[PDB]
Amino acid sequence: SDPSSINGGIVVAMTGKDCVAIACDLRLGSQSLGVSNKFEKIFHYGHVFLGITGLATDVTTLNEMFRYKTNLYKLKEERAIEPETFTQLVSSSLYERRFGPYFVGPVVAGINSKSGKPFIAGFDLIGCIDEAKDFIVSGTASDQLFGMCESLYEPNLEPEDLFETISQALLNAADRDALSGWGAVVYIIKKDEVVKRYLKMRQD
Amino acid sequence: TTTLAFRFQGGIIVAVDSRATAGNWVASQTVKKVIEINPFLLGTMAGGAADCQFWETWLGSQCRLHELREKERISVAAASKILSNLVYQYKGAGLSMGTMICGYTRKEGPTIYYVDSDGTRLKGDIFCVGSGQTFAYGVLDSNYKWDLSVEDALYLGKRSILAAAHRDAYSGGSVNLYHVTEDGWIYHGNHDVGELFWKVKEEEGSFNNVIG
Amino acid sequence: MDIILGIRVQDSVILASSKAVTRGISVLKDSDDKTRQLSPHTLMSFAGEAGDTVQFAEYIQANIQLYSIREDYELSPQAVSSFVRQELAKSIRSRRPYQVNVLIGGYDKKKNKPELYQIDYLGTKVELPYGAHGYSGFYTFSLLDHHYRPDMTTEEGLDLLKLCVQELEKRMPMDFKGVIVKIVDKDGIRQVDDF
Amino acid sequence: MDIILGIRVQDSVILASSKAVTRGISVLKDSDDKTRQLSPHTLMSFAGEAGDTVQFAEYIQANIQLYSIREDYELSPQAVSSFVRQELAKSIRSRRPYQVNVLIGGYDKKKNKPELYQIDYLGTKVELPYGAHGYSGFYTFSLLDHHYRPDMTTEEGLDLLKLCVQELEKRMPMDFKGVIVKIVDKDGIRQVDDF
Amino acid sequence: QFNPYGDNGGTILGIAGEDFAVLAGDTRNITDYSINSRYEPKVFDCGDNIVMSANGFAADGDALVKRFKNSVKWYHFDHNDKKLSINSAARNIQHLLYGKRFFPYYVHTIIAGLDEDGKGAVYSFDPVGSYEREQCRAGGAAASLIMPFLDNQVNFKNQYEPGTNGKVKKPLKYLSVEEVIKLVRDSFTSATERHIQVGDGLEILIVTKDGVRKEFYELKRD
Amino acid sequence: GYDRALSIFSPDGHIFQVEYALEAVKRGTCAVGVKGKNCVVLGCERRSTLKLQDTRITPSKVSKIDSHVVLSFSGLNADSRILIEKARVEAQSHRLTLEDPVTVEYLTRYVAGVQQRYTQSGGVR
Amino acid sequence: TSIMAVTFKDGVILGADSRTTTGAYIANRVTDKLTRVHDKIWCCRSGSAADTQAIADIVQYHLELYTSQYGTPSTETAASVFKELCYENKDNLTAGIIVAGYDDKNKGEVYTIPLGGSVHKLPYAIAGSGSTFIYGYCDKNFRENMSKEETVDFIKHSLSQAIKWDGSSGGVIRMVVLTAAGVERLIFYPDEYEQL
Amino acid sequence: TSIMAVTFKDGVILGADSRTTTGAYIANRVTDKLTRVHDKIWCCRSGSAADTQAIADIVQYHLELYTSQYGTPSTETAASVFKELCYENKDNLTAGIIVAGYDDKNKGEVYTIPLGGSVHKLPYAIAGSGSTFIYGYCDKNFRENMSKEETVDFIKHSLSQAIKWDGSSGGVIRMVVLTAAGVERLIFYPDEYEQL
Amino acid sequence: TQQPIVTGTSVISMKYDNGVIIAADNLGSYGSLLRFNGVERLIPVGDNTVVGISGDISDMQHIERLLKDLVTENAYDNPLADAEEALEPSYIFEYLATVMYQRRSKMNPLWNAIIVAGVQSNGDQFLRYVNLLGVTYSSPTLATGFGAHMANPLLRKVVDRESDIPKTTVQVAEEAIVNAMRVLYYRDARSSRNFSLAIIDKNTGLTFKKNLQVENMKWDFAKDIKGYGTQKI
Amino acid sequence: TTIVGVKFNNGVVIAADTRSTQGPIVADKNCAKLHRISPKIWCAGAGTAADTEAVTQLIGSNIELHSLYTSREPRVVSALQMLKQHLFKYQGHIGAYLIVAGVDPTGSHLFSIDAHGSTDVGYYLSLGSGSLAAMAVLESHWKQDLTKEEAIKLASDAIQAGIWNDLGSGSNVDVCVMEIGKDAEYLRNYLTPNVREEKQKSYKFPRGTTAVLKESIVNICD
Ligand SMILES: [Mg+2]
Ligand SMILES: [Mg+2]
Ligand SMILES: [Mg+2]
Ligand SMILES: [Mg+2]
Repeated sequence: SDPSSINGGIVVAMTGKDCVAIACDLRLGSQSLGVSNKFEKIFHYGHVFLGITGLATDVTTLNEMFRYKTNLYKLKEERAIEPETFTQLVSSSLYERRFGPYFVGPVVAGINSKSGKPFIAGFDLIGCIDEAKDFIVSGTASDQLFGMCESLYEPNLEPEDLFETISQALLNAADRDALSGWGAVVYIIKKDEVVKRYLKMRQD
Repeated sequence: TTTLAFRFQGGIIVAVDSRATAGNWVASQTVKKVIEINPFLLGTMAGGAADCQFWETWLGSQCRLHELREKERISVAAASKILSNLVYQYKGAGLSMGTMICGYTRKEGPTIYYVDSDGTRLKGDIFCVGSGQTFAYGVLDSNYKWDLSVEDALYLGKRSILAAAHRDAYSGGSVNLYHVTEDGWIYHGNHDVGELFWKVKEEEGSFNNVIG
Repeated sequence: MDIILGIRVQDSVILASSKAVTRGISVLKDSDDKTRQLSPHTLMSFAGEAGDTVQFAEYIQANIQLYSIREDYELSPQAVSSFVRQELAKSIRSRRPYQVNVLIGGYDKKKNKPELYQIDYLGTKVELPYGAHGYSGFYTFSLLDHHYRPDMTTEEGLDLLKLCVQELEKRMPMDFKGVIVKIVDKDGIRQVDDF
Repeated sequence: MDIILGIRVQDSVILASSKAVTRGISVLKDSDDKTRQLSPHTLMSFAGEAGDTVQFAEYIQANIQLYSIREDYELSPQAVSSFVRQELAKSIRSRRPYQVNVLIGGYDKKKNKPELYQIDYLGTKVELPYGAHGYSGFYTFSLLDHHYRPDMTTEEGLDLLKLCVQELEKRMPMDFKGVIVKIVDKDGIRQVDDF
Repeated sequence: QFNPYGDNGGTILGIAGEDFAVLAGDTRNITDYSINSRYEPKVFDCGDNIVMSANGFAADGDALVKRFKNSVKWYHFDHNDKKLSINSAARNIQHLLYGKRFFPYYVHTIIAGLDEDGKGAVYSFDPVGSYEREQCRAGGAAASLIMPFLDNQVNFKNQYEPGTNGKVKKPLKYLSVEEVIKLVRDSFTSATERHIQVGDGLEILIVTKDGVRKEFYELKRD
Repeated sequence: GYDRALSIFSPDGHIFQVEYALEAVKRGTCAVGVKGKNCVVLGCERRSTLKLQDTRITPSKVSKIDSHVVLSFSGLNADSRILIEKARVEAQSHRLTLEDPVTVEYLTRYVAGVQQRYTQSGGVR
Repeated sequence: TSIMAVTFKDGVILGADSRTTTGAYIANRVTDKLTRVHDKIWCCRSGSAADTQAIADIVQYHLELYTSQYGTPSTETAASVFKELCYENKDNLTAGIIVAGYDDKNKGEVYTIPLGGSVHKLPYAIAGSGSTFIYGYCDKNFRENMSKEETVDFIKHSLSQAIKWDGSSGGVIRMVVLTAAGVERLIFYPDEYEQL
Repeated sequence: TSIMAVTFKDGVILGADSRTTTGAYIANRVTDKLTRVHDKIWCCRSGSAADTQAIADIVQYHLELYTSQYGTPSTETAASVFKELCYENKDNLTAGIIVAGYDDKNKGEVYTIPLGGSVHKLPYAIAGSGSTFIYGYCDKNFRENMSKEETVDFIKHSLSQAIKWDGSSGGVIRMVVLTAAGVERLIFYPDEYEQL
Repeated sequence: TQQPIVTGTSVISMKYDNGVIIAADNLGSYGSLLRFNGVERLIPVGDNTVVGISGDISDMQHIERLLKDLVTENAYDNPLADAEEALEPSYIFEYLATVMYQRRSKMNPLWNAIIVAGVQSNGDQFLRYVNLLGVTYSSPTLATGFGAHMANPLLRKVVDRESDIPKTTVQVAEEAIVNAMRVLYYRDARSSRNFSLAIIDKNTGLTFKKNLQVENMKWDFAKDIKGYGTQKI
Repeated sequence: TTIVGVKFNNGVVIAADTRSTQGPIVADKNCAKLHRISPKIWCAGAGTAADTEAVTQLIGSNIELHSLYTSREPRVVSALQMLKQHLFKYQGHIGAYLIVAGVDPTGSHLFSIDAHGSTDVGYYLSLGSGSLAAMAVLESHWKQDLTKEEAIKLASDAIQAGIWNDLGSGSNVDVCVMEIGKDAEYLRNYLTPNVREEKQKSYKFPRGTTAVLKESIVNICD
């Protein structure tokens, strides 16, 4: 009965040369019992990508909530929300539930369409923004992801190389966690093309 | 853990997984959960790794002392009862063990005993033990017949561990197979779930829940 | 309460739900129907806390029926499942949450496809080829992982379901007094009387 | 463990004991014999804490068998029951007490009479026409209060026992996988194979 | 109430090659948020080409190493100076640990050396004596950070041969001592970045048929 | 506790207390064992200087250790009861742990071990 | 905390140590526990730093609004406002406050308000953890109608002893003199008071 | 309890109140907390009545057996025996004892033994619940090499204040004078000491 | 299982080029009551070792007696008791460390943190820590309690690693220790102004300084601090 | 966290480390603990990260509105009053421990605020888990009449004490100088004494190493 480790799951984001990558596993379980191997944890609102780990009901709820809020943003602003602005919206929304929080570990990833700059950010369950040049990690295998990223990562990787690095970071981290894995998805994001790849990984 | 053992026309199949965990941390994927006591006796391990490992290798020493003193291999019944009586002495102290003592003797034939740390000792044809036992039962019970061939029985034991390895978060790694005959136990290999799952999925057509 | 199962095949969704209602050391009833028809092509089964289960089920039923009358239209299984999820997601942070787990089996008439949704009391929704709530899953999931194929007929699905009930009747500690089986397809909802 | 019953009729004592051994959410065995023959005309059934039950039963068995060999004589059912009671009465104030409840069915060859003793883990002994341990008594005692007569035959006792098992199979929450039935009379102990 | 256990932090790591084995560990010792020592070694040469570390609660760690060292001494006294093989050491350590099953040594134990065929050997123990031989093991505070990296770079897990459609795995091969030390150093600098109880210094003990050699490297002191 | 070493070696290498125990056996009533093709028969002498005996209740010379093994003896009658009791207890203990009655060789080996122990323990004859 | 307030011939003097702690760590060694709620009505604070500050701030606001409407408030009135806050919020407060002021009609006055929120008008008051150690000394040495110099010495010697024995107390001895002449702040350092 | 022992020119004097309680009920108002463990080695008892009595009885036995073999024991030796009992049985004791004796070589000596069973040799010692209130007073008023009359007055005034503030203390003030001249018992009643 | 009653606070120490310095104040606290002021918490063993002890004082006095007995026992049948077979700092430590860990293992600890400072027979500096848990460690600077949090950072600025030790004189080292003692008096609520300091040098031997006082303190700035925010007078 | 504040001749300087932790794990190696309330009033914050940020933003927002309303430059005592009353109201549940400093028409100021709402005044202050290491340095080297460059040196030295000695603190030193009559100068990463050394190896994988099941283009346009 620890809300952040009932369902399991992980998300990781990385920056490369004029690109960003965000990846997640596919598992949804109930403690020991694996239930679903199709549960994707990455969503997008326009060109801004959001990954969410933690309690699955809150993952779903927050996706629906940020779709709601970004849709109204676009109608009033007459433009797509940028990663920096969306990051602030996520932080505000989470801190609004300061003393009754969503049990989540969200991760923002995307490229600012005006400046062309790659942007990633992480949050704790109550809104503290954790910005990074290199990588953000989240989920039940966050220790493992920290270890994988901190050793495997190097700056200014090309999209095809960045794919290999982030995939190997996720896969090997997931395999040391009982609650993570059961499939994986990687998003490679360039200024105006996004490629989504499903990874072959061990299914235990 | 997941472990299992059953009896059929052609002896005993014994299969286990190979994962060790500390909470949600996957500690090992290569643990030996079958212990070879003698050429005719096997022991399976589930629960506390040290508890099982320590006391089952101790059991092996007691079995060796029996055959030195009695000039005859120990019965599966007497071997299992040494272990059960030992853990019963420690009852309440916090030992955690779910074990199966499998073997063949002339007087008994193929025999399986379930022995656990609260002192339960049961003779039976089929048992599944560990956190993934239910998943193994689901597949094993729904495909079990006494008249299975040695080839089919080996696969079913392997397939039942795979089933549990896939669904139980605390099971996995690889499958270790054993076949026990009138001539003793025979090892039938280590089978990594990493390759075995996809091979079974493709050839069998099962595991449609998984993204192919 | 206790055992609720669901299997989605080629052309239908089949729900099996245990008939026992046990309180203390007494089985009070052995013919309990743990299901409500939300709309002509949508059925919901439920298990969980006593009182909460039926109260929630009938509350959802009333809301979907109200919608049906207002718009002269049947909500899609996906739409109904999302409404149900949100109600449970609200509930989990209430003063007293609904402790109810549900399966929703529906036939989408616009898509001509069967759909099965598993939703727990927290509001955790997943679409599945086969689903279970409680301890049942610990036996049935692995069994279905082996024997299930996505192109099965309703008859094949029923045989696959018989295999699940047999396993549960062999290895489960409690006597759940068999199951009521219902099929959801293009022609609506019907009950299998001889199971 | 769980269900152990006993009925003393005109010429015999009949013991019925459930066959299930359940641990967690798994029925590990459905053919378990929860009984030990203490002497040719004395049978003891047992239920309670895992491990403790068989350990106690076999310990008593060894002691009675030792007595039999020493004196070349069979202890009376009354004498055996008193020995068993004292062992449990000792046990209850030990560092770790035996959590085992027993029924002892015996035929006294000197008296030519069947005898049934009910002894709980505290060492509470009573001689009874019919006995039960655990939740079973809550259904069977009232049933037997109505249908039992002191002059019944072994066949009548078996039908009376069928009535008990049927009631338990209807109203008990758990699946106890039927019973093994044994008869103790002037000719010793035998097992009914078709129940 | 008196709590007989403490946590002294730090992390350790053992890798085995074809004809060598390394056992590394950081030299930082901590309690709570304070540093007790920047250089307190916890990897030891125990004789007979066996190196050992018992990481976790240092008082238990030191007690165990002390007892095992003494066990090696008496093994010689009782069995005509016979060399204690790594497999025999492992089994002996299990009994040392399990002997305190109901009041455990609060440590993750790793030993390294060469087996009786001259090949590199690493054995790892849980706090109550469950043991297993492996090519690879990290222990202690940052084990969860380092171990997955070792799975990937030592055992080539999740790495397939390019262009083979994820059908042919990257083949297993022994690493050179130069390659192994690179992985150790990168493992510990990565751990030092993200774990507060890891830093100050890194001491590696390398075991070949010629004996036990040491190497020291500075780690970040923050 | 009484500690005296009563069974000790003499200059010629004999243990006189053991050898004198054999003289007690030589004084005892004759006992014979003969085994056939499908049976063993134990025969025992009973001295007839004792008339007015009650043979219903007088200890029999052949004792059942278990339902399948018997023990007869020659020598001190009181001593034999101690050996028979220990044997009978071991018989039940064996059935309890091994789940099989003793072999005749095992039961004999146990009884002989008890006898040996009383030849190099302090304070006992 | 060791705090006290003492009436004398010309008015009243307040005294305090300067130690604020969290366990055995001294978070502030130069604290000012003598607080102005009005020109010539001050208080000594003990207990929770946060609670006593919040109370003193509210009281100062109340007396400022009182003065705007009804002119200078009496010391009794100031003590009543402190009491009202301490009594009605007794479940959520850890505040031991001594109120001291100078009227021209009433001269020097001291009111002590313990944990419960009761009020006690006294010739002098001692409070805080360190007060326990000087009950004997203060009772033996206090006289009514002392001079300014005598009262300063009485407080200095008293708080010196309170500081010596109480680990929670220490630093400097601050004092505030309230007379017709005005308001005087005094400070005394360890090197003076320790060797008394 | 409020207890104390004070060394002076001619030897040492012990002092105590006479109150024994169970909660707020005074079970005995005329208790004798000054206990002989040897002719000229006495102790003041505080804490559990049962514990301190049992300890004093054992010590008196030990010193009687010591005297039989080795002659008169030193005050230090008596304190060591008290310590040994208090230290080794610290988990099961609530005893605060002050040991005081007169040698001809060493003159007056005072040893205090708090809860843990540590030993502290001092010029004077105060202990018991009432001691807290006179730390200030006693530190300010104690001088070394006082006369008998001065030391009696010091203890009388000190315990008077301890009694005044501590509810657990009261009744009469008992004192025992230990000098070369012998052993003198003094008693002082409320009507004298209350109005000091 | 215990609870400490009369307690001593920080013990601080460091290595310098020729030996070691160790210091501890003279206070025996009784909870928040600063009860005893003449307590010596540094105990010399021979002329080459000083043992500094914090924590429970009854247990400290027990350890004193143990060390005193160790000196007596070592002299027995030992013609070289004041020469080659004199007690080394390393022997004294290992003995205490053994006792401390044995007592924690019997769930009845000596409630102390102990620092053994001395010079070995070969001239080497010895400085090692042991506590109620039996935890041992060594460092160029060692401190217990608040000293660990406040003294160590100051002493590490002088000797930050092994190579800094030869570069540090006894004058510089003592100055750092004395400053650290002042800082502890500012900030530790169970510290006293009076303390003892010991120097064990490989040339000049054991120098034991009693009745030292914290001095050159800054308090004047306190006069300028009024109120807690907005108050002006 | 370690955070400090030091007053000098003609103003005040505050500094902080840049480590953010979640248990023993370093979550953020370069986080900004110096917060702008108004142009010339800045806050250093320790405690719960989201709390220090949120409470600093809210009061900063209200201070801006107040400044616009009153046509006056905001005062440090106003930010102090607003922060303390907000924190007191929440009875410590908002875990913000703040050092508030700045210059205004009244002069230069330095305060600290506890999570429960109590406030301090001083010439030098430190808060956070590394405050004892920092305060040790401040108590050793502080004096009356510090210059600007002396105060920066003292402040950053006090932060360094925390970086090296407190496991809760690490990485870099941020500084903000608020001088009377001048613009406040925020010095982000004023010191960076914890740069990661070169890695021993590049872990760039051969392209094709990762096994892939599916590919698809994601539509981000309308
Ligand atoms: Mg698995
Ligand atoms: Mg640090
Ligand atoms: Mg007591
Ligand atoms: Mg009184």
